[PDB]
Amino acid sequence: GVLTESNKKFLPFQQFGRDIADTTDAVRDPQTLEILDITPCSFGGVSVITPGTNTSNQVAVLYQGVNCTEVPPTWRVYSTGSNVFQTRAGCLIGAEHVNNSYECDIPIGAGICASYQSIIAYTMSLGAENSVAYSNNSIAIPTNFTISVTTEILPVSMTKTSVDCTMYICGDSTECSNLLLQYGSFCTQLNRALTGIAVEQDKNTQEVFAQVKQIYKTPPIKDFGGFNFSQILPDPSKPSKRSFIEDLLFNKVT
Amino acid sequence: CSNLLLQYGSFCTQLNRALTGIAVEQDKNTQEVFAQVKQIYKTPPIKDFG
Amino acid sequence: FAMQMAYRFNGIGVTQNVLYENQKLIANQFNSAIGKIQDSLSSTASALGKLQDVVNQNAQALNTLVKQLSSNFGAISSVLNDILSRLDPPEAEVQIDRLITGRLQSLQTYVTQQLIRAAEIRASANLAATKMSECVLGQSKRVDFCGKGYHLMSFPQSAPHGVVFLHVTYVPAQEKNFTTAPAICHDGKAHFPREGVFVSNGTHWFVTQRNFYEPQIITTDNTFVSGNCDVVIGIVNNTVYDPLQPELD
Amino acid sequence: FNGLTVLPPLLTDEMIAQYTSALLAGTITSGWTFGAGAALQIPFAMQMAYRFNGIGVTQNVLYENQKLIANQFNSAIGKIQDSLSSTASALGKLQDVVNQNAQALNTLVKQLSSNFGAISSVLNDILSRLDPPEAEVQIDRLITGRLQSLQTYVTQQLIRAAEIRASANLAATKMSECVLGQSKRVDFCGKGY
Amino acid sequence: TGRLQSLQTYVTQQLIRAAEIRASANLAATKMSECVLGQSKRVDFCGKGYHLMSFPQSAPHGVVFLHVTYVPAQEKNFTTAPAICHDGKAHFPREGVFVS
Ligand SMILES: *[C@@H]1O[C@H](CO)[C@@H](O[C@@H]2O[C@H](CO)[C@@H](O)[C@H](O)[C@H]2NC(C)=O)[C@H](O)[C@H]1NC(C)=O
Ligand SMILES: *[C@@H]1O[C@H](CO)[C@@H](O[C@@H]2O[C@H](CO)[C@@H](O)[C@H](O)[C@H]2NC(C)=O)[C@H](O)[C@H]1NC(C)=O
Ligand SMILES: *[C@@H]1O[C@H](CO)[C@@H](O[C@@H]2O[C@H](CO)[C@@H](O)[C@H](O)[C@H]2NC(C)=O)[C@H](O)[C@H]1NC(C)=O
Ligand SMILES: *[C@@H]1O[C@H](CO)[C@@H](O[C@@H]2O[C@H](CO)[C@@H](O)[C@H](O)[C@H]2NC(C)=O)[C@H](O)[C@H]1NC(C)=O
Ligand SMILES: *[C@@H]1O[C@H](CO)[C@@H](O[C@@H]2O[C@H](CO)[C@@H](O)[C@H](O)[C@H]2NC(C)=O)[C@H](O)[C@H]1NC(C)=O
Ligand SMILES: *[C@@H]1O[C@H](CO)[C@@H](O)[C@H](O)[C@H]1NC(C)=O
Ligand SMILES: *[C@@H]1O[C@H](CO)[C@@H](O)[C@H](O)[C@H]1NC(C)=O
Ligand SMILES: *[C@@H]1O[C@H](CO)[C@@H](O)[C@H](O)[C@H]1NC(C)=O
Ligand SMILES: *[C@@H]1O[C@H](CO)[C@@H](O)[C@H](O)[C@H]1NC(C)=O
Ligand SMILES: *[C@@H]1O[C@H](CO)[C@@H](O)[C@H](O)[C@H]1NC(C)=O
Repeated sequence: GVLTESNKKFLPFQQFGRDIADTTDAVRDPQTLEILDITPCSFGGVSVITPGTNTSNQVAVLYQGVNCTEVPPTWRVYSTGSNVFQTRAGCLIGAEHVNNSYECDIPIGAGICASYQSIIAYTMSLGAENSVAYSNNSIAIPTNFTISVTTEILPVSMTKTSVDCTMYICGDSTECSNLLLQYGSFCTQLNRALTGIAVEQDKNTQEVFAQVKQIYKTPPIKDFGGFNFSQILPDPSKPSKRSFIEDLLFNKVT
Repeated sequence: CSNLLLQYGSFCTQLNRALTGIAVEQDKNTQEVFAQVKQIYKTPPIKDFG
Repeated sequence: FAMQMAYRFNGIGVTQNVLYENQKLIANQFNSAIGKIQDSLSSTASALGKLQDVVNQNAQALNTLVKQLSSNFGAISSVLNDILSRLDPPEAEVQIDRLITGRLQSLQTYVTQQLIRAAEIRASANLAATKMSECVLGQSKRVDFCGKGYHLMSFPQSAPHGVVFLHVTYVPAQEKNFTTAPAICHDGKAHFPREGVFVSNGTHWFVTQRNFYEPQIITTDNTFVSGNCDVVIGIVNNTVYDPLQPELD
Repeated sequence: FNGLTVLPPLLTDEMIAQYTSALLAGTITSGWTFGAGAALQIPFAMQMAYRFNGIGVTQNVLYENQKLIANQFNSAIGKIQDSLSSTASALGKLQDVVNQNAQALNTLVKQLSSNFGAISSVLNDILSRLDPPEAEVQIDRLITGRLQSLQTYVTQQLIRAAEIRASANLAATKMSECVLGQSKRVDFCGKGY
Repeated sequence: TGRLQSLQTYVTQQLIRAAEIRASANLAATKMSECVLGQSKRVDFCGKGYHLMSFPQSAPHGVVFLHVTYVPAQEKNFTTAPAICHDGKAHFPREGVFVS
């Protein structure tokens, strides 16, 4: 640790001190008989803020909870005089601080976040500011309209996987199986839980989709007042009878 | 201690991954709850609300 | 389908007249929106990230479970066949026990994390079922539940491990500023709009529906009268024309 | 602490206050119109008349009784201040999360002071007092105990985070429906109409 | 160590199950509030059909809701028009539909 001149006073009979869970926070030297306090030297995690290997190979390194004053796995270019920015989430090296502020891509913390223009760091922007013209005898009324179509994606189920407890641990060994038998019924509980998850997976799909009493079929002559549902409706040409949008969705996810 | 700990496989990779997932989830929760405005509206200087 | 859309327009608070007098424009806007959705799905990637994250997490967990099978756990080797091949059972049992303990611990961790993930997926599936019931099988007044705007109708689409909802909404546009008053005074009586709001274009006063600008002359038919002029704050003076008198003449 | 770090939140409290201010200014000056699209201004009395129409009472009643309604609203919001300032334990739900997290972290710290069957709980003491061949026996017990404690902590944190996410989803739905509009769901937005 | 591991497994499983039970209880409370103390427009939230009213009944560890709904029956075929013309003007129903 790092020693410092302690301020707290000891009664003439103690030798050291602690606060919680045997964490020795103080000690007196056996020769000068001076009360010193002990605190650990700084440590923390390291993060990389690359914008992707594709585009550029430039990176920014963040040391979390470390003061900029003291810093020096060598990282030669990052401890010799490069531009260093100190934030509330740590110290940032390799990203210049811009006085502007706007919507960003990569969060850092404490309202500071970074993006690739070089790499810059700046305060997050919540949004644009407008002052609505409020008055006690004024109203705004629409004179037109627009129709918007938006997409919402919701996962309903995952793959049904089953793991054999006995064969995973032992794998065709009679001695291993005999030794494992002494452990009780852990394997039975694990298999039961996995099968329960597997059944819940089918129950989820049944709850989500099976909500029609009958299989309704669209008429051949499609005259819906001008509204065109060709892409949404199933395509008989495709063997799977999926629509255009469904085909695109299935192609994207693999 | 670390050399002996290496014999236990990648347990702590899982531990750190779970904790980082929780940490990201907290920010997602806050952002979903509060950030629901396109623009930062401001009240007029004159307060005459009836 | 046009009559259904008129019913939905009534549902969101807009008179069904507007649909019939703007049917072609509405159809064109819907077709263009569908085309834009198709283009965005075809070109833009990572849109289906929520579906991909679940698959990635499950694959990573399973890969970790498989790779944890190659750990010594303090034993001489991670292969049971090697231990049994070169050791007598009395000392081989000690080596096998450590491997058994390690593998059991790893499998238990896997099962617990899978249970947590399954609970999350079940919650998501329940939300999807509720959205299917309330946004597709009907029209919902819940704000932002079935898209941003005034909900009209939704279309479900199947996904590899999920469901995709296309929410059609009515969004007002091209607003204009007017002068408004709460009530109109005629013959010492306070007149209120039956369904709408009084507006002025500078010199005259009209009645419009609240979501679309359709000015109309203030009459007894589209207003109701209650009380004198003194109580209401913000009254203005105007005439309320009654259709009965011209026909009576 | 020993490897225990706390990550600051991405959104500082000033930004969250700004978001709430934007929400509140928008709902005062526009009603529910800013939720659907662009913010359309409306006199606050007319918005109240619209909401009375929404709950089933004609807008006549608001205008005939505007001063009384304003006084009642002001008195109620003043009583809110009085109750918050004077009475305590109103925020027990928020305090429970902090207490639970602090207690879990404290027990995680205190599990570092247990022998777990070894000769000591101090690893440096074991190293200094004992030769390498025998030190591994104690170190393995220490590793087993500390791994088990850490795994228990992580599992409990995941289970708690699930509940916090459920609460956050409910809060987001209430912000969307109670604040950006007028809801007809019974007891979803307070008690009454 | 064996018995303590078994106990830890039991406690973790109980916590996971209690989370699901709490979710079900929250759903039941919401259903009571929105269907016994009121009438809900949400589709398929309280029964199948057009909801009228609900009645709660106690169960040993749960609740039973009796949902009363309105179901149309005996439909008939007709002919419609979006509007009707008279004296060179377009007429639309106030709250109904034109049939022939
Ligand atoms: C309402 O908006 C629509 C488009 O959002 C307007 O239609 C456009 O009008 C311009 C001007 O005549 C044309 O150049 C475009 O081709 C039209 N687009 C479409 C899709 O028809 C419409 O005129 C607006 N109505 C009012 C009353 O402002
Ligand atoms: C509904 O939209 C589809 C897709 O835009 C239309 O099909 C297109 O029609 C044009 C002209 O006949 C062709 O050039 C395209 O190749 C067609 N695309 C596809 C994917 O088939 C369809 O005509 C529209 N419906 C109506 C009634 O016009
Ligand atoms: C009608 O309303 C519009 C708002 O859409 C007014 O335009 C803004 O009015 C505010 C009043 O505080 C000004 O601060 C803005 O600068 C105005 N915007 C622009 C672009 O000038 C408009 O003045 C109003 N007009 C009338 C006659 O009421
Ligand atoms: C406000 O609206 C009224 C009624 O629409 C306008 O008065 C009429 O304007 C038309 C022009 O479109 C003239 O032909 C009529 O002679 C006007 N008087 C009537 C119908 O009695 C008035 O000009 C509008 N004021 C504005 C736009 O500032
Ligand atoms: C609407 O018209 C009535 C009567 O036509 C106005 O009532 C007069 O208000 C003035 C205000 O000083 C009084 O001096 C008169 O005695 C009232 N009666 C008459 C018969 O003139 C009323 O003020 C008008 N509304 C507004 C907003 O001016
Ligand atoms: C140890 O001796 C030094 C000088 O030899 C003296 O300055 C110091 O006070 C002594 N400390 C104790 C604890 O005797
Ligand atoms: C990836 O590389 C392609 C070209 O190789 C480029 O067009 C694209 O912008 C890159 N994307 C990122 C995120 O770097
Ligand atoms: C870093 O140390 C200096 C020297 O005392 C101090 O002034 C500064 O506030 C410290 N930085 C932080 C973030 O506390
Ligand atoms: C509206 O505010 C103006 C001040 O700008 C005031 O003169 C007028 O009396 C007010 N009218 C109402 C109805 O509050
Ligand atoms: C309406 O007419 C169609 C075609 O004539 C027929 O298929 C359908 O069953 C009829 N509906 C009823 C309710 O009779």
